[PDB]
Amino acid sequence: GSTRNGRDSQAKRLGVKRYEGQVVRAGNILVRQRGTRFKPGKNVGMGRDFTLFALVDGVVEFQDRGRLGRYVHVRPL
Amino acid sequence: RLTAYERRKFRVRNRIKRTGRLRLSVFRSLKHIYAQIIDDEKGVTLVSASSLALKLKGNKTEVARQVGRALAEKALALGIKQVAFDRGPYKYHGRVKALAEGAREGGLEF
Amino acid sequence: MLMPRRMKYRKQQRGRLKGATKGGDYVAFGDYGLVALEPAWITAQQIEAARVAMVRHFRRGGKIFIRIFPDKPYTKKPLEVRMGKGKGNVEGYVAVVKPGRVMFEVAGVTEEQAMEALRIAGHKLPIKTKIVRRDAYDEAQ
Amino acid sequence: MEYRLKAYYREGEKPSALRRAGKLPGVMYNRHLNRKVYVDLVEFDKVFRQASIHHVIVLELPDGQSLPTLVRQVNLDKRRRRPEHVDFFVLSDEPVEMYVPLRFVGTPAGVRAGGVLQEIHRDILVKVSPRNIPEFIEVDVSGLEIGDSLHASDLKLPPGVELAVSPEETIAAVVPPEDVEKLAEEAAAEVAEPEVIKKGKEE
Amino acid sequence: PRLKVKLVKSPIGYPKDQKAALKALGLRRLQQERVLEDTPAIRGNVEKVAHLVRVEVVE
RNA sequence: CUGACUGGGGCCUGUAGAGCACUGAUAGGGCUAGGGGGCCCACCAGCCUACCAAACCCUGUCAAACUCCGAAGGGUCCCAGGUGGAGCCUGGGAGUGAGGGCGCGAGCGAUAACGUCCGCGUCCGAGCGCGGGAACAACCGAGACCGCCAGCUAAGGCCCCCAAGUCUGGGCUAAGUGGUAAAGGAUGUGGCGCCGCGAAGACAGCCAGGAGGUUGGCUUAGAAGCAGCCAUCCUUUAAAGAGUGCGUAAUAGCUCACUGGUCGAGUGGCGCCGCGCCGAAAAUGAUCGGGGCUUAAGCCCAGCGCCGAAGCUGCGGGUCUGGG
RNA sequence: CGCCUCCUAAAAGGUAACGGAGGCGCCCAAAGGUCCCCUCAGGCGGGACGGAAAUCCGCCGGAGAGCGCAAGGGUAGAAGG
RNA sequence: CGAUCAACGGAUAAAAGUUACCCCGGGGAUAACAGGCUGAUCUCCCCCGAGCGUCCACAGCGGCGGGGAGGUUUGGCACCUCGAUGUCGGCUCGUCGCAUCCUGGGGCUGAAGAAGGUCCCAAGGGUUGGGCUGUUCGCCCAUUAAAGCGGCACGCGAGCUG
RNA sequence: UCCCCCGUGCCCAUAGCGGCGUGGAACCACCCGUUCCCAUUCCGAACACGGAAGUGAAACGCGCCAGCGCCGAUGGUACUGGGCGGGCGACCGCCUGGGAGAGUAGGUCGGUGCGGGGGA
Ligand SMILES: [Mg+2]
Ligand SMILES: [Mg+2]
Ligand SMILES: [Mg+2]
Ligand SMILES: [Mg+2]
Ligand SMILES: [Mg+2]
Ligand SMILES: [Mg+2]
Ligand SMILES: [Mg+2]
Ligand SMILES: [Mg+2]
Ligand SMILES: [Mg+2]
Ligand SMILES: [Mg+2]
Ligand SMILES: [Mg+2]
Ligand SMILES: [Mg+2]
Ligand SMILES: [Mg+2]
Ligand SMILES: [Mg+2]
Ligand SMILES: [Mg+2]
Ligand SMILES: [Mg+2]
Ligand SMILES: [Mg+2]
Ligand SMILES: [Mg+2]
Ligand SMILES: [Mg+2]
Ligand SMILES: [Mg+2]
Ligand SMILES: [Mg+2]
Ligand SMILES: [Mg+2]
Ligand SMILES: [Mg+2]
Ligand SMILES: [Mg+2]
Ligand SMILES: [Mg+2]
Ligand SMILES: [Mg+2]
Ligand SMILES: [Mg+2]
Ligand SMILES: [Mg+2]
Ligand SMILES: [Mg+2]
Ligand SMILES: [Mg+2]
Ligand SMILES: [Mg+2]
Ligand SMILES: [Mg+2]
Ligand SMILES: [Mg+2]
Ligand SMILES: [Mg+2]
Ligand SMILES: [Mg+2]
Ligand SMILES: [Mg+2]
Ligand SMILES: [Mg+2]
Ligand SMILES: [Mg+2]
Ligand SMILES: [Mg+2]
Ligand SMILES: [Mg+2]
Ligand SMILES: [Mg+2]
Ligand SMILES: [Mg+2]
Ligand SMILES: [Mg+2]
Ligand SMILES: [Mg+2]
Ligand SMILES: [Mg+2]
Ligand SMILES: [Mg+2]
Ligand SMILES: [Mg+2]
Ligand SMILES: [Mg+2]
Ligand SMILES: [Mg+2]
Ligand SMILES: [Mg+2]
Ligand SMILES: [Mg+2]
Ligand SMILES: [Mg+2]
Ligand SMILES: [Mg+2]
Ligand SMILES: [Mg+2]
Ligand SMILES: [Mg+2]
Ligand SMILES: [Mg+2]
Ligand SMILES: [Mg+2]
Ligand SMILES: [Mg+2]
Ligand SMILES: [Mg+2]
Ligand SMILES: [Mg+2]
Ligand SMILES: [Mg+2]
Ligand SMILES: [Mg+2]
Ligand SMILES: [Mg+2]
Ligand SMILES: [Mg+2]
Ligand SMILES: [Mg+2]
Ligand SMILES: [Mg+2]
Ligand SMILES: [Mg+2]
Ligand SMILES: [Mg+2]
Ligand SMILES: [Mg+2]
Ligand SMILES: [Mg+2]
Ligand SMILES: [Mg+2]
Ligand SMILES: [Mg+2]
Ligand SMILES: [Mg+2]
Ligand SMILES: [Mg+2]
Ligand SMILES: [Mg+2]
Ligand SMILES: [Mg+2]
Ligand SMILES: [Mg+2]
Ligand SMILES: [Mg+2]
Ligand SMILES: [Mg+2]
Ligand SMILES: [Mg+2]
Ligand SMILES: [Mg+2]
Ligand SMILES: [Mg+2]
Ligand SMILES: [Mg+2]
Ligand SMILES: [Mg+2]
Ligand SMILES: [Mg+2]
Ligand SMILES: [Mg+2]
Ligand SMILES: [Mg+2]
Ligand SMILES: [Mg+2]
Ligand SMILES: [Mg+2]
Ligand SMILES: [Mg+2]
Ligand SMILES: [Mg+2]
Ligand SMILES: [Mg+2]
Ligand SMILES: [Mg+2]
Ligand SMILES: [Mg+2]
Ligand SMILES: [Mg+2]
Ligand SMILES: [Mg+2]
Ligand SMILES: [Mg+2]
Ligand SMILES: [Mg+2]
Ligand SMILES: [Mg+2]
Ligand SMILES: [Mg+2]
Ligand SMILES: [Mg+2]
Ligand SMILES: [Mg+2]
Ligand SMILES: [Mg+2]
Ligand SMILES: [Mg+2]
Ligand SMILES: [Mg+2]
Ligand SMILES: [Mg+2]
Ligand SMILES: [Mg+2]
Ligand SMILES: [Mg+2]
Ligand SMILES: [Mg+2]
Ligand SMILES: [Mg+2]
Ligand SMILES: [Mg+2]
Ligand SMILES: [Mg+2]
Ligand SMILES: [Mg+2]
Ligand SMILES: [Mg+2]
Ligand SMILES: [Mg+2]
Ligand SMILES: [Mg+2]
Ligand SMILES: [Mg+2]
Ligand SMILES: [Mg+2]
Ligand SMILES: [Mg+2]
Ligand SMILES: [Mg+2]
Ligand SMILES: [Mg+2]
Ligand SMILES: [Mg+2]
Ligand SMILES: [Mg+2]
Ligand SMILES: [Mg+2]
Ligand SMILES: [Mg+2]
Ligand SMILES: [Mg+2]
Ligand SMILES: [Mg+2]
Ligand SMILES: [Mg+2]
Ligand SMILES: [Mg+2]
Ligand SMILES: [Mg+2]
Ligand SMILES: [Mg+2]
Ligand SMILES: [Mg+2]
Ligand SMILES: [Mg+2]
Ligand SMILES: [Mg+2]
Ligand SMILES: [Mg+2]
Ligand SMILES: [Mg+2]
Ligand SMILES: [Mg+2]
Ligand SMILES: [Mg+2]
Ligand SMILES: [Mg+2]
Ligand SMILES: [Mg+2]
Ligand SMILES: [Mg+2]
Ligand SMILES: [Mg+2]
Ligand SMILES: [Mg+2]
Ligand SMILES: [Mg+2]
Ligand SMILES: [Mg+2]
Ligand SMILES: [Mg+2]
Ligand SMILES: [Mg+2]
Ligand SMILES: [Mg+2]
Ligand SMILES: [Mg+2]
Ligand SMILES: [Mg+2]
Ligand SMILES: [Mg+2]
Ligand SMILES: [Mg+2]
Ligand SMILES: [Mg+2]
Ligand SMILES: [Mg+2]
Ligand SMILES: [Mg+2]
Ligand SMILES: [Mg+2]
Ligand SMILES: [Mg+2]
Ligand SMILES: [Mg+2]
Ligand SMILES: [Mg+2]
Ligand SMILES: [Mg+2]
Ligand SMILES: [Mg+2]
Ligand SMILES: [Mg+2]
Ligand SMILES: [Mg+2]
Ligand SMILES: [Mg+2]
Ligand SMILES: [Mg+2]
Ligand SMILES: [Mg+2]
Ligand SMILES: [Mg+2]
Ligand SMILES: [Mg+2]
Ligand SMILES: [Mg+2]
Ligand SMILES: [Mg+2]
Ligand SMILES: [Mg+2]
Ligand SMILES: [Mg+2]
Ligand SMILES: [Mg+2]
Ligand SMILES: [Mg+2]
Ligand SMILES: [Mg+2]
Ligand SMILES: [Mg+2]
Ligand SMILES: [Mg+2]
Ligand SMILES: [Mg+2]
Ligand SMILES: [Mg+2]
Ligand SMILES: [Mg+2]
Ligand SMILES: [Mg+2]
Ligand SMILES: [Mg+2]
Ligand SMILES: [Mg+2]
Ligand SMILES: [Mg+2]
Ligand SMILES: [Mg+2]
Ligand SMILES: [Mg+2]
Ligand SMILES: [Mg+2]
Ligand SMILES: [Mg+2]
Ligand SMILES: [Mg+2]
Ligand SMILES: [Mg+2]
Ligand SMILES: [Mg+2]
Ligand SMILES: [Mg+2]
Ligand SMILES: [Mg+2]
Ligand SMILES: [Mg+2]
Repeated sequence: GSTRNGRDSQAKRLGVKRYEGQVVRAGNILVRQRGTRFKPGKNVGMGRDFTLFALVDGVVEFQDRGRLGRYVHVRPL
Repeated sequence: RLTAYERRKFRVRNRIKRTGRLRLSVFRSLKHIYAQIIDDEKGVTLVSASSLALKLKGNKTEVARQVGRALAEKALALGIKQVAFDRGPYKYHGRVKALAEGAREGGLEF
Repeated sequence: MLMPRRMKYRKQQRGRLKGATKGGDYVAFGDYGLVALEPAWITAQQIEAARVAMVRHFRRGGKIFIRIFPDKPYTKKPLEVRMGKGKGNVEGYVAVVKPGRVMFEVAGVTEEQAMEALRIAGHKLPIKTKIVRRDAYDEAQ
Repeated sequence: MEYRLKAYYREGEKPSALRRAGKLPGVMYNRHLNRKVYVDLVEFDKVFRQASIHHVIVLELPDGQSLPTLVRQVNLDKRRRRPEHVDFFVLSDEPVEMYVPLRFVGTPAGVRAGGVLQEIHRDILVKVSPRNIPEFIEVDVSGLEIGDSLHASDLKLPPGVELAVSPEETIAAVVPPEDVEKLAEEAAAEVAEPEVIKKGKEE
Repeated sequence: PRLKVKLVKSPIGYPKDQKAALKALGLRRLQQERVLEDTPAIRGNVEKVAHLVRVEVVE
């Protein structure tokens, strides 16, 4: 009697890090994710692991464009 | 269900819009060739030029070039210098290349 | 007797028996019905005993519709082992059944026959039951 | 026939209060109106058990109107098997989609041989003028053997009534009966243990 | 207008946020009364601990 | 003044529920490749199947590792209330790193454990201080600075033990049920509902009638209503199933079903609700805490009053903190 | 016994058990950068050898295919060819 | 650049066993006895009525299933006791339960009688001597109205045995 | 400022599939050619150039039709934050606030911004 199971991996702390209306500075990570659940919008970069981040100081805004996906924007201050 | 033409058009246009420049879009019909410089932030055309509108002549290529030149001139008159070339579904070649080269002689920055 | 031909997983976590049945609450095929009055895991063997008794009452004749299915695997640890060392072995299959469900229906048989078979069948099941007959309320669902 | 049922209007009365006092909450509507109503449950039930969704019910409203309606939907309390809400559909002069009773005239051959008529559809969906609602639709099942079957395509339709469901839709069947003789070949029938669908480098 | 709030049932055994609500209202002792401006933020904590409190509208 | 908590507003989410569009499961039917089997054949094609059955379709479902959907809530930021043994910053000193009960959500276990393992909350821990719960860390009430031969309440109580109602009005229960239990069983009792059948005289009783075909058959070895089923056909009838059981070795042998006379008003069957009855066997002496309780001192509904703590009030005092 | 993916996990993050299921300890000189071009699986119909399935033509077909390897997320307006 | 330092935050550059000859410090934080919680397993009692019983479901029986009771079994758990709760069996001495082995009372019987079976009431009393084995249990011999089953820390070692 | 067309966006199927009709003056397409720039793992199909005889057959645009697709109430219910009860349990109810999914009625054969070209 024993189990062939027993393992699991570390949690990765994924998800949105800054929600709409939140003030951010350039470089602030906005979204941590696997693949493109949110796409980079206006003033937003995407790192190699899909991480969304602010390109300029400003305020975050989200946008749902239907079949085009959801978007994170940073609107300048 | 899209076509190679619809995909190609998207694929190049998306990459251009990402840079945030004013977009110099070119349409090339069997007979004519048109051009509008568009602000995608506002979804607005700022300057136009066409063989159709300039009642231009014969050799399509030479004509292209002329509309290119025409475009630039009305353009700098409005303070526009920089812009990004939207070859749309068209290879950068032939009439389009000619359109581009003329807009360049005309001083448009790209 | 009834069991899945195949499954994505060998063992299921147990879950709960809260609420009235999700669906399956109106007569839908035959004339008379056996409805569950209280929740239970009904075992495959119990189901098969209800069925067999019903065909036994009919001798030849009637149609029995079984409307619940045992897809929940039931686990048990080997006798006398202590807690731990992983989940127990599947020993059988149950159908989760909540109050309101029509578990069985009969058709093609007299009224006194449908009543009796359903009663005897009831005695094979570990919950309280109600016999019902098809109404307009059934037909409007 | 065609049945009558006194109806009444409700505003903010709590549905639970209504039900505790014997009244069944409901709503009547069509493209023109939509009104919160209630009926006496014991009165509603008496009508409904004969009327069903098949026959016209006229609503005697307290304002004096008398509206012809079809019951469009009835919500049943799943624990208790009791109606908890009715939808009354207000007929107007357009043709309307609806369910009309089937009558299975005849005694099938398959049944004489010991079979069972599985009345798969006990009624049938149909576009029709309100001014044209048939009491039913006869269907001859006498030619049915175990295990033959009839479809909507085989339905011979009354004047001014058009099928509203695919003709390919089966409506009755004649199936083998339960038989004690089969029990042993069933009770000794060895069944294969369930396969588990492969995960990983397995598939 | 104002809210006269009276603590009438003990918070012992109730969740810490309900204990906090009494504090936001300034209620420390059973039977204590507090007269508070009737604004929406005050009213929200009063409603939070309604099963602990007696409310009466005043002036 | 930034805090817990709260109000408004935006954004994030995939649970409860539900659904079946995906992945899988799924009963039945339809349609229909593929086999099994039976006709007919090896000249290779046919035909029929109450056989197993793919894909598809319809009805009807199932899922922690399914989701076309999808809450309540939760998180976070902005504005605002919030002056609290709040918050934030730097530093000194720790202790703790065996928890536990309970409620809710899961897993494990056996829809076991005073079981186990997580989550949110609580209390005991440290409130084995106080009231209720017979007694009893964690259930209910409630956070004990000191004093009072004063007052009001909380949970729980108000027949005596034992403070306060043998209080008022409506109802049920007859089991000491109350004061430990299930499937299931039952002319318990009260109350609703639905069907039959009846003064074209029902039910009970006092009284008759129950009949031919016909000891019918797929039927064996007896099978004449009364041993399997794939039979319910009729005549005479005022009635009478080719039969509800008792009966035979098979009959024959009796009643019911069902019709006639006497009375003369109800009668038979289903279901639902409340409260009870059985099912109910364990070990030193019993018992609802006890005595005792029956239009209750039990249960349900609606009241008024009181009693009742270390909670709250009054009076006096102490100490610390804030304010004069 | 470390690491990855899913579930448990109670719709933020996190969250245990000798709870339920699988994977890693590599690889690729292109399987990397960029420019340009292209679009799948599958179903039906058609076509020598040729078949359920090789290659070809037609119509339907939004993504169920592909993406080196587990799983999940992602993705053809490409991350696929 | 050299790590299956993979016990993967990696004690040394370098390491296995045995102790019934054993020892100390601790722990009821943790097993074995007993108790406790639980009752899966165990024992007993019911519901259902397929079928058996020549005929006939229910004299005697009860497929497949279903509900419980008990707390004598084997376990699960790890709650008092590891600054000690002596642990099998026997002897002695009882005492209680009743699901009764006998004796008394009774219903049904597929009860002619006698003798049985089966259920119900009943715990007053009774319930033998021997061979084997440490045995409890069990088998066996010879009898009997009968040769009951359980609880009491698997009753009883400050009562004995060992 | 209205009507048609050509570009290019936004809303992200109420915009889609299918059936029917319609348009060539203008524009767009197909079209005519493959010398030339450019091009086919073969192919001037595509991409590309030079053209202007023809045709709106294909494509596209614009209309119409609800068979499919898509959207979708109101009512009621599930579930639930908070507050209460009950059950030995599996579980069950009440108050207050929130409130689905399925389904029913019904809706839909798009709406709109900017710039060009033409017409009134
Ligand atoms: Mg293993
Ligand atoms: Mg595991
Ligand atoms: Mg982690
Ligand atoms: Mg973890
Ligand atoms: Mg993880
Ligand atoms: Mg997120
Ligand atoms: Mg990058
Ligand atoms: Mg990358
Ligand atoms: Mg917005
Ligand atoms: Mg923006
Ligand atoms: Mg079970
Ligand atoms: Mg289990
Ligand atoms: Mg385990
Ligand atoms: Mg198990
Ligand atoms: Mg089982
Ligand atoms: Mg159910
Ligand atoms: Mg039962
Ligand atoms: Mg449905
Ligand atoms: Mg309190
Ligand atoms: Mg307090
Ligand atoms: Mg409390
Ligand atoms: Mg709270
Ligand atoms: Mg106080
Ligand atoms: Mg402030
Ligand atoms: Mg803040
Ligand atoms: Mg704050
Ligand atoms: Mg807030
Ligand atoms: Mg669920
Ligand atoms: Mg599905
Ligand atoms: Mg469907
Ligand atoms: Mg479920
Ligand atoms: Mg899940
Ligand atoms: Mg789910
Ligand atoms: Mg919030
Ligand atoms: Mg918020
Ligand atoms: Mg503030
Ligand atoms: Mg301060
Ligand atoms: Mg403090
Ligand atoms: Mg503090
Ligand atoms: Mg110090
Ligand atoms: Mg320390
Ligand atoms: Mg410590
Ligand atoms: Mg430690
Ligand atoms: Mg610890
Ligand atoms: Mg511990
Ligand atoms: Mg704790
Ligand atoms: Mg803990
Ligand atoms: Mg306790
Ligand atoms: Mg807990
Ligand atoms: Mg509760
Ligand atoms: Mg729990
Ligand atoms: Mg869990
Ligand atoms: Mg579990
Ligand atoms: Mg159990
Ligand atoms: Mg515990
Ligand atoms: Mg527990
Ligand atoms: Mg538990
Ligand atoms: Mg706790
Ligand atoms: Mg301690
Ligand atoms: Mg306390
Ligand atoms: Mg405390
Ligand atoms: Mg103390
Ligand atoms: Mg106490
Ligand atoms: Mg006490
Ligand atoms: Mg007391
Ligand atoms: Mg205490
Ligand atoms: Mg104090
Ligand atoms: Mg008083
Ligand atoms: Mg009180
Ligand atoms: Mg008392
Ligand atoms: Mg007194
Ligand atoms: Mg009195
Ligand atoms: Mg009694
Ligand atoms: Mg009593
Ligand atoms: Mg008693
Ligand atoms: Mg009764
Ligand atoms: Mg009763
Ligand atoms: Mg009893
Ligand atoms: Mg009274
Ligand atoms: Mg007092
Ligand atoms: Mg006092
Ligand atoms: Mg005090
Ligand atoms: Mg004072
Ligand atoms: Mg003081
Ligand atoms: Mg102080
Ligand atoms: Mg590692
Ligand atoms: Mg998680
Ligand atoms: Mg999760
Ligand atoms: Mg999470
Ligand atoms: Mg959560
Ligand atoms: Mg974090
Ligand atoms: Mg392990
Ligand atoms: Mg492994
Ligand atoms: Mg290459
Ligand atoms: Mg690549
Ligand atoms: Mg390359
Ligand atoms: Mg293909
Ligand atoms: Mg082919
Ligand atoms: Mg061939
Ligand atoms: Mg081929
Ligand atoms: Mg894929
Ligand atoms: Mg692999
Ligand atoms: Mg080394
Ligand atoms: Mg280590
Ligand atoms: Mg090491
Ligand atoms: Mg680590
Ligand atoms: Mg070393
Ligand atoms: Mg070394
Ligand atoms: Mg070593
Ligand atoms: Mg070593
Ligand atoms: Mg050694
Ligand atoms: Mg030795
Ligand atoms: Mg030795
Ligand atoms: Mg020695
Ligand atoms: Mg020695
Ligand atoms: Mg020696
Ligand atoms: Mg020694
Ligand atoms: Mg020692
Ligand atoms: Mg212990
Ligand atoms: Mg430990
Ligand atoms: Mg132990
Ligand atoms: Mg021990
Ligand atoms: Mg023990
Ligand atoms: Mg002890
Ligand atoms: Mg038990
Ligand atoms: Mg028990
Ligand atoms: Mg019993
Ligand atoms: Mg027999
Ligand atoms: Mg007999
Ligand atoms: Mg029999
Ligand atoms: Mg019996
Ligand atoms: Mg049995
Ligand atoms: Mg059981
Ligand atoms: Mg048992
Ligand atoms: Mg014991
Ligand atoms: Mg017990
Ligand atoms: Mg044990
Ligand atoms: Mg034990
Ligand atoms: Mg222990
Ligand atoms: Mg423990
Ligand atoms: Mg010890
Ligand atoms: Mg001692
Ligand atoms: Mg000692
Ligand atoms: Mg001792
Ligand atoms: Mg004894
Ligand atoms: Mg007895
Ligand atoms: Mg006797
Ligand atoms: Mg005798
Ligand atoms: Mg004899
Ligand atoms: Mg006897
Ligand atoms: Mg005795
Ligand atoms: Mg005695
Ligand atoms: Mg005795
Ligand atoms: Mg001897
Ligand atoms: Mg001896
Ligand atoms: Mg012996
Ligand atoms: Mg032995
Ligand atoms: Mg004798
Ligand atoms: Mg003896
Ligand atoms: Mg002993
Ligand atoms: Mg024991
Ligand atoms: Mg003994
Ligand atoms: Mg002893
Ligand atoms: Mg001794
Ligand atoms: Mg001894
Ligand atoms: Mg002793
Ligand atoms: Mg001693
Ligand atoms: Mg002694
Ligand atoms: Mg002693
Ligand atoms: Mg002695
Ligand atoms: Mg010795
Ligand atoms: Mg356009
Ligand atoms: Mg437009
Ligand atoms: Mg715009
Ligand atoms: Mg035309
Ligand atoms: Mg067209
Ligand atoms: Mg033209
Ligand atoms: Mg023309
Ligand atoms: Mg050439
Ligand atoms: Mg040339
Ligand atoms: Mg060409
Ligand atoms: Mg030409
Ligand atoms: Mg055309
Ligand atoms: Mg085109
Ligand atoms: Mg809907
Ligand atoms: Mg609604
Ligand atoms: Mg509610
Ligand atoms: Mg709640
Ligand atoms: Mg509400
Ligand atoms: Mg919902
Ligand atoms: Mg809806
Ligand atoms: Mg229309
Ligand atoms: Mg449309
Ligand atoms: Mg315009």
